[PDB]
Amino acid sequence: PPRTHWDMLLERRSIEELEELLKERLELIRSR
Amino acid sequence: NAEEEVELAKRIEAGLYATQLMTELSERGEKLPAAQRRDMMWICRDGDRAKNHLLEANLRLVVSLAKRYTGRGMAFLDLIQEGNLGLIRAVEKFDYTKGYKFSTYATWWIRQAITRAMADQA
Repeated sequence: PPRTHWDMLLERRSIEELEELLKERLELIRSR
Repeated sequence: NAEEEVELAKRIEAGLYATQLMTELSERGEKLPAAQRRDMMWICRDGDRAKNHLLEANLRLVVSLAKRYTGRGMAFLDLIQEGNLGLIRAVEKFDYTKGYKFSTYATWWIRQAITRAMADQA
């Protein structure tokens, strides 16, 4: 089974980094 | 542009993560409040849009590389097809934090897919 796109992301980016990124995006949405 | 490149890649990662978060939340019977779910859903869809856009902005690069390999047994459209598989492989593996352009990064993956496709048909 080939690695999915998520599998690849998980190799290079911590979940804490991903949370920070998601927050920065949620922010641009709500502004506004 | 190199700048718009990074913005697209961030949107992709955020979208992937938003997707995973909702998937794993489902696996534990928990649901997000409707307001969160709506934003997560938007981020997920925005990520897929960013992926399509990054792909689209680099299809011409696939074509320029494929033209190097015409007239050697493989039809032009077949070169482009294989080149495109190289391109999405680069998209999924690309790391925007390193500092180099995506197009620079994709070049090797695109040539590789084309090269291996030509060797394996023969």
